[PDB]
Amino acid sequence: MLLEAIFHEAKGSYAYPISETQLRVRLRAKKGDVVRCEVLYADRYASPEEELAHALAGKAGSDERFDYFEALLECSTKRVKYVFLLTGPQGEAVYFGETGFSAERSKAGVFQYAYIHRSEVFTTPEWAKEAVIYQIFPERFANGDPSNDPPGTEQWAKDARPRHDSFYGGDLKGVIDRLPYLEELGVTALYFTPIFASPSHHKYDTADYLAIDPQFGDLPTFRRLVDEAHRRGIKIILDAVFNHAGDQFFAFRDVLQKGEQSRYKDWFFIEDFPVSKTSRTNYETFAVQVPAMPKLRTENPEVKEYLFDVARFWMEQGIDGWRLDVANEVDHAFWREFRRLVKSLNPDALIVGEIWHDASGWLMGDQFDSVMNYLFRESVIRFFATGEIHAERFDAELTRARMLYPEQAAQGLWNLLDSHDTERFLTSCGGNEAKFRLAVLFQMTYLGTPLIYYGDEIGMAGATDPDCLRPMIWEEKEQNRGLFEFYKELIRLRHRLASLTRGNVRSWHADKQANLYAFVRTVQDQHVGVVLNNRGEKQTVLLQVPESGGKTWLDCLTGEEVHGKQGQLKLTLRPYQGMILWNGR
Amino acid sequence: MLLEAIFHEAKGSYAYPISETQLRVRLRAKKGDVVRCEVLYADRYASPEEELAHALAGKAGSDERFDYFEALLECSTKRVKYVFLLTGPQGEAVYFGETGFSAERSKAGVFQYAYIHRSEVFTTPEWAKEAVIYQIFPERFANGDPSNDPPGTEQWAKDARPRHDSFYGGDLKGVIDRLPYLEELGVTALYFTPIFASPSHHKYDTADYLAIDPQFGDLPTFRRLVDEAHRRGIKIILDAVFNHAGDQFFAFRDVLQKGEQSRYKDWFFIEDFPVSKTSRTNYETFAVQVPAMPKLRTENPEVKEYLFDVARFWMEQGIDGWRLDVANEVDHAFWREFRRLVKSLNPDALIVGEIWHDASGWLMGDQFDSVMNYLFRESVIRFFATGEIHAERFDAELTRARMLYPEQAAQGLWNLLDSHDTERFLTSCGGNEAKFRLAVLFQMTYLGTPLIYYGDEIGMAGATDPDCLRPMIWEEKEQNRGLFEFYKELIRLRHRLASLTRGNVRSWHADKQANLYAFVRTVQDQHVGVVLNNRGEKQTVLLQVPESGGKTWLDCLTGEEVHGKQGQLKLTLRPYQGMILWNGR
Ligand SMILES: [Ca+2]
Ligand SMILES: [Ca+2]
Repeated sequence: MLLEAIFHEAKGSYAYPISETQLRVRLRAKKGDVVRCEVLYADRYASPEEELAHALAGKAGSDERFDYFEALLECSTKRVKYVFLLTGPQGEAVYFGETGFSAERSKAGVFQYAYIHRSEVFTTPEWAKEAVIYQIFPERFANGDPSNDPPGTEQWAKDARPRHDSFYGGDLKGVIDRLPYLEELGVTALYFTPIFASPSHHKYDTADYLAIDPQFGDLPTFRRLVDEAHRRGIKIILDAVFNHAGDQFFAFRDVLQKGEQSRYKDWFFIEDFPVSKTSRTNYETFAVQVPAMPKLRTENPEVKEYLFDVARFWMEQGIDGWRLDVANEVDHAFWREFRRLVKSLNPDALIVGEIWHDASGWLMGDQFDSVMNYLFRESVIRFFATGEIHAERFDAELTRARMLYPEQAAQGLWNLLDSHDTERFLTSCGGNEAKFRLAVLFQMTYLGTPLIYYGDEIGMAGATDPDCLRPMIWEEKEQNRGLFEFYKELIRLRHRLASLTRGNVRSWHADKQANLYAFVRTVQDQHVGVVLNNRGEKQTVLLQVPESGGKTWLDCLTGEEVHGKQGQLKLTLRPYQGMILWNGR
Repeated sequence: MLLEAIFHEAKGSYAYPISETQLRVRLRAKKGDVVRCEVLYADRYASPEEELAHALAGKAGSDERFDYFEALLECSTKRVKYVFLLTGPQGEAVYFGETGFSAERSKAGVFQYAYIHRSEVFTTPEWAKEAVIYQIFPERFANGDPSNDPPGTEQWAKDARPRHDSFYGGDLKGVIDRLPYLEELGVTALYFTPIFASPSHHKYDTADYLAIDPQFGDLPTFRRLVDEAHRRGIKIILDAVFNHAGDQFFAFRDVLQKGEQSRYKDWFFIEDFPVSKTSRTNYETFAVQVPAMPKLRTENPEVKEYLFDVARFWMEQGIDGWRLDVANEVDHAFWREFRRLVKSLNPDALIVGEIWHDASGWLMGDQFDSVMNYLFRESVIRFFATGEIHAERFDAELTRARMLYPEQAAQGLWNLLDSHDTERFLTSCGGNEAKFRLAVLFQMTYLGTPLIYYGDEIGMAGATDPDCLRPMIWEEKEQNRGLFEFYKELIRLRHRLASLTRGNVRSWHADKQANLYAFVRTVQDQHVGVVLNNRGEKQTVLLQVPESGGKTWLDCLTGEEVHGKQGQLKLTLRPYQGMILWNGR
């Protein structure tokens, strides 16, 4: 075995508590090097001669190059020291501890998790653990009030092909009028892109953090929406841009006018004075040279307090959470204090960040609850849409991503297929609904929070921005009601099957040849096996099913009953068919 | 190469800034598996066409199983994305990025360090970067005030052999009287074990955090000590026990008296009332079943605030830092807020924790400045004292430890040889002064902060506690003045050679056969090579010395001038001799 490829650390994603007296521990090793992983542990102050407790670390998964083992240590003292005992293919017994590797336990030393503080157990909102989020781009969802429509508002038709500066009149009143549609779909939360006052079409350059943009509505209307949504079992999540403000931001306008004498000059990153000019910027902004988006100095206590007051104000309106853009460019102290503030005002308020790279630094439990799962989207696009990867690669990509963060974060990552900045997933599938449906079936049964992009549920298509921002199809005749019913059915199932929302994930089958992938979601005694035949061909597969997990299953989508024979389960799937097998527990 | 053994993460000790625009990056690989490591990077928003910057990652060291490469990325935008270009012995190359490994750069993906905030740049006190700390166990240092002696105090003699319940009358007045001695020695800070009021002899069970224990002195005397030490260029560091209090602590006595009616019941961890029992106790304590040491609930805002007021009180008396006991059992938020408070009152105040295992979670820059370097002591014990490890092993242990944390932490770790809880180093060396001196020579020239245990400088000896707690030897005729002058000279040298306090460290030579180890400290153009002949026999060795680093050196200990011939340096060292060669730069 390659000892240099074995990894563990007593913190982060490899050692973390799931409760005050339970510590989850993970170990990584070159694929195939470790056949058995056991943990020997005890209280940190325990006598040397004392018998050590034992915990077997089952193989939680495997990616392209590594195997992952996971164990749970029961630590009534809330203090624990531990060493790993690894057995290789040849029965070699290797101990692994903080000191290193050795054939002798005492020489391997022990990893230590000094203390488990209840305040350090990663905790996320309970409602968020079984949610189905719906992303609404206000300008294009529903025009409920034509009196606030901006000049140039185009016709709201299905054949409408939006331009970069098009206007259709979508607003908050429109969302309220369409709540019965959303309730029928079964969504439990609405995620809105920026709706705060801004002079641009995208509103990522905030002019007033304390006002709804006039073209969308006013405060009285927002309140109505919050209340009407809540009485429908639908929460509201607002997108906040705290990394930078717009050039119309009161503080920035003051600096543009007074400059050196501006009381807010230190709220931004200004190189020289005058603070700006036409086509030229001497201050730090979002990305590169974006004058309309001056970066906010969140490290400045005054800036931090101002934004915290902004958060306070909107939460007072009854919102249920925040989605943060460019979160990775705001400091960690700001995020740690933001969480403290938000959770104190409402422990059920969700905090989601947008970070396009490993976000472990923000997912330890003291900052965000979760982030956008862009890895999930990439894997699903390549497997279901473009066919760039096969079932085994798909399996490896999902597993690797799953092991990135502590389970509390992974369980609530927002699993999106597309967004306001990408082409529609149906379009990624080249219009193939069969492929589209299999990806949705997977989305609704996989680990994480499903996120639906407005219109996808009724068959809307489109290229990336701005063609992905086409007017929502409200004409039932123009809607793909068959797909709508498909979404509805999957959502109902996810809510009834505890394992789909709170279960763990384990790969069941992965065949690169047949391109068939299966996994099992498990919660307590309940097992739900999802079988995906991602191939334009009717195929048969023989899955392993030990009697311990059951001998009979029910396909929740067809009502077909299947039985196992001698630890094997024979299944026949039609082109791109997906099965959701419930073990009756 | 073995890709599974290659590691890097864009955080912690593998990716961290040293300035607002400079990111240090480190990568490990199986030793000898990678010959060249290059970093290709650019601003995270750079166009896919712009050329990438190049950074060559030199080999910063290697331990038992790994090679460590280190590079510095110049990031003027404070945002960076980067990929590694690795080359093996036989010229094969591969890109390593967040996505993974690939022969194609694009497929390897890219690691990203989202943003570098100035407030997140690990910063430690400038004075502590070149300090020499002296550990004083007050009860046994100097009895300057006989009038405050505890009942039953024993005579102060060299042949005295301390018992667990002994008393010699050491106090703060004594320390003041002996400041001339400490100034002569050249120490720049004094570290005191607990001195707060407590009924026990060890004082780890605090009765009053706001008062000096009557047997040691009082506030006026402590203020005098602080002022007299400062005018002699000596700082004062106090030991704080915030994890638990003593049973005499006012809050705990209130609980013992009022029980469930006590307003401080939640300041502790109790299971039921009343609180007590024989050999038994119904409340969480330090270690196991230690009645006099009830754990404090630092997570409780009242407890945290009370402890913060304690810190404010002593810093108001002028102290220069804190040494924290059982710091790993106090929560992280407490330490982050503690650092904020402490640094706001005195930016130069030092925070040192005592953690007997990987302390990376506390050494990111938002909590502690440093910790006790027990690894340094273990390595020095086994190499210089017991002879259990040879020169190559010694080298590996030092290197592995060095790569554990960011450089700002490593540069300030407290490198001790012994303490009030261990046998004296002289005794570990079986009374051999030659071995002892070579260890001190190493201590005084290695990376980290030298920590002297009281009396070691004058040749005191003894078994572990309480034999390591003998009364300080003051009678000059009974002190080892030769050793004293040796310490003094090494200390002067450390202050005159910038590379010994602010330089990096690189292994120069390691001969397991001759048991000879050499390393070089470097700062700017200055090079200081230390050669240790850790064997009881005169030996000759040929060290490699490229003309670039110089061809002439001076042994700062003897004044001997050495010359290199054709990139080689021939040296003949006497038994247990150590040389400190300065390149004259
Ligand atoms: Ca409208
Ligand atoms: Ca005394």
